[PDB]
Amino acid sequence: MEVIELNKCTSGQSFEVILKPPSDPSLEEIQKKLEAAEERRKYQEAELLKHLAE
Amino acid sequence: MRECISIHVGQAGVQIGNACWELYCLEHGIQPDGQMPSDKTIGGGDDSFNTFFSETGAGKHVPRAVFVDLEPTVIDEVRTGTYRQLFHPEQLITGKEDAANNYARGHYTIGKEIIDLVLDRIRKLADQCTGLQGFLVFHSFGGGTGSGFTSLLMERLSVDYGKKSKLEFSIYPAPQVSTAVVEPYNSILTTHTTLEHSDCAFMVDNEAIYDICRRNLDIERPTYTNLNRLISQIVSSITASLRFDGALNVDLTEFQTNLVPYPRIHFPLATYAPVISAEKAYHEQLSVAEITNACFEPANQMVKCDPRHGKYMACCLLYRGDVVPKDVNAAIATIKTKRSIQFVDWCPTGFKVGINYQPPTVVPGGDLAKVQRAVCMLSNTTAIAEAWARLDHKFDLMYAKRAFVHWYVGEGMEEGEFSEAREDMAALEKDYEEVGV
Amino acid sequence: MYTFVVRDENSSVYAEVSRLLLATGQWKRLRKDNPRFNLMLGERNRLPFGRLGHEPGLVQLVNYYRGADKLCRKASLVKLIKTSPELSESCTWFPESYVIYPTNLTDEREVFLAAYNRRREGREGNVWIAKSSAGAGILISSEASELLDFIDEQGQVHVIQKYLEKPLLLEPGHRKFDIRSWVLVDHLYNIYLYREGVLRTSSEPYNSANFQDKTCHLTNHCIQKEYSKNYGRYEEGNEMFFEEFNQYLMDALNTTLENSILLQIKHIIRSCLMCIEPAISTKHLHYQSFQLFGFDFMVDEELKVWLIEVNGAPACAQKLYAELCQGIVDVAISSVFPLAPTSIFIKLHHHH
Amino acid sequence: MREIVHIQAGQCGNQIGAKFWEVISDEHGIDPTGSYHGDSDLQLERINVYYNEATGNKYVPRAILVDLEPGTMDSVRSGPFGQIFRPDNFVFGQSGAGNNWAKGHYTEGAELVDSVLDVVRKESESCDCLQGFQLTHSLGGGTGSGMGTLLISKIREEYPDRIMNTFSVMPSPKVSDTVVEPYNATLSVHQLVENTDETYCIDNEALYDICFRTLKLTTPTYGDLNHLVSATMSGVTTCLRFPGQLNADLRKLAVNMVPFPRLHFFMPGFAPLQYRALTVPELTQQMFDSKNMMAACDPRHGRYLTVAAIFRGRMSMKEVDEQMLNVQNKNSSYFVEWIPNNVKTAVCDIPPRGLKMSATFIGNSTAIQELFKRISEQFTAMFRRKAFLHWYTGEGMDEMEFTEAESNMNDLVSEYQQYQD
Ligand SMILES: Nc1nc2c(ncn2[C@@H]2O[C@H](COP(=O)(O)OP(=O)(O)OP(=O)(O)O)[C@@H](O)[C@H]2O)c(=O)[nH]1
Ligand SMILES: Nc1ncnc2c1ncn2[C@@H]1O[C@H](COP(=O)(O)OP(=O)(O)CP(=O)(O)O)[C@@H](O)[C@H]1O
Ligand SMILES: Nc1nc2c(ncn2[C@@H]2O[C@H](COP(=O)(O)OP(=O)(O)O)[C@@H](O)[C@H]2O)c(=O)[nH]1
Ligand SMILES: [Ca+2]
Ligand SMILES: [Ca+2]
Ligand SMILES: [Ca+2]
Ligand SMILES: [Mg+2]
Ligand SMILES: [Mg+2]
Ligand SMILES: [Mg+2]
Repeated sequence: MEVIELNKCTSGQSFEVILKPPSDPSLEEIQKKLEAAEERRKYQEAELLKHLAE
Repeated sequence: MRECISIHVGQAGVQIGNACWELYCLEHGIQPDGQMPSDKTIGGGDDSFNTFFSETGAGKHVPRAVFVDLEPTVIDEVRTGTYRQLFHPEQLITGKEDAANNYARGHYTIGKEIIDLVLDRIRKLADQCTGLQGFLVFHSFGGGTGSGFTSLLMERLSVDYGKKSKLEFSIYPAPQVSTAVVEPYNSILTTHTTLEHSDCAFMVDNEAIYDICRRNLDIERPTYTNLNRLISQIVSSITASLRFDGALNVDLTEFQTNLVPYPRIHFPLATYAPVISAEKAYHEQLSVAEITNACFEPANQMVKCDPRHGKYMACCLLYRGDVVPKDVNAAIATIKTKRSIQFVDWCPTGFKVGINYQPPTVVPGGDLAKVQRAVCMLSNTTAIAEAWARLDHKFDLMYAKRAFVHWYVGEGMEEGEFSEAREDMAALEKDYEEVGV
Repeated sequence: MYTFVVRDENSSVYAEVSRLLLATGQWKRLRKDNPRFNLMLGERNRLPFGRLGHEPGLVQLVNYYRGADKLCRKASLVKLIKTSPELSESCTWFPESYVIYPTNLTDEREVFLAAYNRRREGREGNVWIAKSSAGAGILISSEASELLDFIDEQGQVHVIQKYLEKPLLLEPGHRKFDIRSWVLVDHLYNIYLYREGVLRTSSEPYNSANFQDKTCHLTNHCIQKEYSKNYGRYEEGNEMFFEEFNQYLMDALNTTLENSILLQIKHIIRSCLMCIEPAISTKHLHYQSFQLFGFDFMVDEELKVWLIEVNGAPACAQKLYAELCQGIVDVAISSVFPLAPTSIFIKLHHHH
Repeated sequence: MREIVHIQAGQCGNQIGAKFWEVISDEHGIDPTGSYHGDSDLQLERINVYYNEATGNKYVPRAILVDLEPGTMDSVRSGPFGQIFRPDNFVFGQSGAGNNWAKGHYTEGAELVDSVLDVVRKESESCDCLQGFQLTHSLGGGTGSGMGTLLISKIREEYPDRIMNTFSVMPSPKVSDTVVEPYNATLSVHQLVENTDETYCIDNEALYDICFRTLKLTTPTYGDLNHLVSATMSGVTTCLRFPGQLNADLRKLAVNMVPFPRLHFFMPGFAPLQYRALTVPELTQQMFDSKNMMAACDPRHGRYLTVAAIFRGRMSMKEVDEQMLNVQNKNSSYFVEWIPNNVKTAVCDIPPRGLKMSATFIGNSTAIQELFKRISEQFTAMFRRKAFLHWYTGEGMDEMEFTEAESNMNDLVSEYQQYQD
């Protein structure tokens, strides 16, 4: 049961009690993901329009 | 002094953010018009409260906050609410139609068209900072915006601010206040893509906040206002160290240093006490021992789970009010002799304690009673993995039949992203089991 | 109309509880994967406690205490007894035991040999028994070399504990036995001891000069009915019930079952369960638990009672399934889910 | 500002559509002249969803009336709230459709559809952010069925990413005008399977039985049936017309109710169906009772994929959650277990006119296959003998198109059957 690193100021204090010792995607890659999904959306809508045109 | 920028995404993030800045203003003596009489340095200063508030020449104290929602009805509340004068229009961003509870719609379809706008408004706040620490990101798991747009925003923030910390406050889905069936999908999709981008995330299960409001506040049917005032108290306890003079958790980097020894396991459990009803005739004020002991009662945790059957990696005690270290250590001694507190063998069995003498502030006319002392415990337990298991199981039930998947594929998401996200959660569950069992 | 699910099709006890529940006409059984249940008759292994108590408007109850394996595991029990101040290492009703890991894997090898070398030097009886939870796999020997080598040939944790060389032998027969007690702990953590126990007796005369033939030393109902040639001779199915046993203790030893044995059994049951109560209590939890325990005791020739092990999923004596199973419904299930005596249990009061 | 454009086509679609605007106009405080005279701000909060605002604070329904003969729309213009509709939004021909799907879809309807789309486009161009469309029509006639489904097709082509929603009245031999109704309904259902996101199946047989047995109306009229549709249309749209977050718009509702794109056909229900107070338990028991269902399908013959409930009036929201959770927990054998929490409840404070409180039920039940089975059997009984086909081949149609619609609906039945097991 030890207390260490006691810091006191006008608005409070802090300390540490020890009870026992121990024993990314680049900007380019994000655009590709967003544009790949936008392209799959466009492809799906084109197939829908092609189906409606038939 | 180093500044923190708060980002609020979706309805949950915006309405929670609205409740926090209401509380922040009451705590720092800031009026709805932005004026702070106690601030003797007009139009500037590097005080601790300046980490969250900028200042104009007229003495206005302006939150360092951005609000983003794909539909305008919730942010319109802020524009015409009590604190409409705090923020200028550039800080409030709204689209015309939302993500419809669809992660793919918030992340890809609508996110792609508004991401650059949001980053621009964030850059404006960042240019007012002499030493930006990082970001506090509020959002829900279940909403299409809270889930889908947040993960995209986190990815870009890691690109635009590589050396900046990012903390989350995430609302875990609870059916008692949810009307979207696909929220397990959105929760797991957004955890997968945000995991490597968040340094520390505080999950709040609405199921827990709901029961605390019914049990301790005697609210038969809690509303979002009731839930959000209680959440902003916990948030306030967590961010107080950044807004007031102190020596514990004085910058965002310290949250990871003190609470997250393993990067993927960055979801500390929050426990708060005491929550006393304001309608009570008059409550016997609880002691340091009793509020500390309450930190190990499941009924007061932000996520319902059993820490007795996990292992602790870190534990912080954040006290507010009439508390002296003598009484804190005495209570901790008594709790070790009664409670089941098992730490991992590669981590010391100890507690970091922080004390702020200013007792909790309560919104006038709110639900919470003014108390003389309160504590919020942040502990990294493997037991919080129960919330992952619950969520992953619901995901598996629906995905086995591909239920609702066509809504996501229709927005341009590939089905493989579902299984990629689920496998990443399976790996997350295995990490918790390796550390705690 | 209450709802329950069955997730252990191999449980004779809760198969009868499930049958009783349906008879009441007020309980409905659901598929094992339906989450909208009031009561879960869960599986033995990897029961998903983390998914209980998160269904809005459902009070949910499960027939297992999360963490009770600390008591029902051979190695766990030894560790719990030696490290818990409530039980202490000097606990007088548990045989001297040591946790021994096979060398192909803390471990208490050197601690065991020290106590062993002490007995051998002091002419004292030095007979030990090695066993594990991965058995149907038991070895009784007086030489430490054989005990340790037997465990290395295996690959799971074992426990070596002192063998009671002076057991109480029933007459006629000169035969060993063990006492099984059923104990039900409900959601309020009341400890109920079933008034009916069973003595699982060995139908072979106890022989201290030959531990190679393990039929007269192991009183398991399966061993006596497979390797014993006098099965069912003295009592039906090598099962003597309390009425007969009590009458025997009066004719032979001029004492009662309550005075000489049952007081110690009740004391032992309380000590074990009160010890782990803080760790497994569901008092302030989002779901409730209860569980049926099978305590196994040994009685030596001095009428001192020794705890052998605790079983977390015990079976019952055929003649006592009806009474006990009904008792589980009365105090464990209907106490939380009431339906639209002279209790069969003995409440062991205690401080919570 | 999430605007919905309303379309009503044919005799049935215009008579039910008329009553619908009459009912919700009352609930929003709009009188027959479009002048607001309510007393609650909740009435105007989301008024722009169904109404346009004209000069003089006039509220004009965003509605388009379509027919191939003038008769029915002349009655509406002469009806109670006839003056409230935009005069330019009446689009009608003179030939009629003769209860002939082919005439509404390929011949007579094709001549008129372009002028209808011009008015649709005019209403959309003045929408801040258009949610989508809702169509009221019957499937047993020619105009609403044949031309209505042609409209849906051409609307989806021009607005592919907007939500398409319909209230579709299914024919029944017990309330029949002509024997070709199964032909017209089977042809329409295929269109609906492809081009609508949500379809409320309103069965004229269920409406009849409810009038005869429950309401005790000796000789039910079309007017009596339409009173039940009005009340139902008002209940299911409450979430769109007043504040809330539970299925607050068309796309969010579709996301919560439609797990598979083709299974988007809903069974609606209403409660109550005279001065006595109705408790929350009674509202809940009745709302889930088959006798209160508008599709004439026994829910106990299938399983609910998803359920949306709306409670209107000043009541105990806690007592609502308790009773809703009591119906699920007491009959969980009728809810698929692989969609967690598939029952969602919404509460609105404004009750319908003349009722302290009410409940509206929207179920996506696999039992709806019973409805498509009845139609399929009636279809095949005639088609096997090619009976009455000449009315259709005379309009350019081929027998193959009937064979394909038949197979398409039998596929739809089989799709419901697999998710029921
Ligand atoms: N605690 C709390 N939870 C909220 C609040 N608002 C919404 N939620 C929860 O968030 C989830 C729904 O996500 P939302 O945040 O409303 O959706 P969104 O982020 O606006 O995204 P959209 O789909 O575009 O509307 C549900 O689980 C709600 O219970 C709130 O104000 N407080
Ligand atoms: N220390 C000891 N001294 C004497 N006999 C012992 C003993 N340990 C075990 N036994 C004998 O072993 C038998 C049961 O062994 P144990 O209970 O450890 O294995 P097990 O768990 O597979 C049987 P069960 O679980 O049904 O009680 C008892 O009948 C007892 O007579
Ligand atoms: N519920 C209801 N059904 C109707 C009404 N009018 C016609 N129907 C039904 O609709 C079908 C006839 O279609 P109808 O609308 O008259 O033909 P259309 O004008 O060419 O679209 C038959 O099944 C009728 O039973 C009505 O006012 N109410
Ligand atoms: Ca200043
Ligand atoms: Ca980073
Ligand atoms: Ca012509
Ligand atoms: Mg939203
Ligand atoms: Mg055993
Ligand atoms: Mg007609």
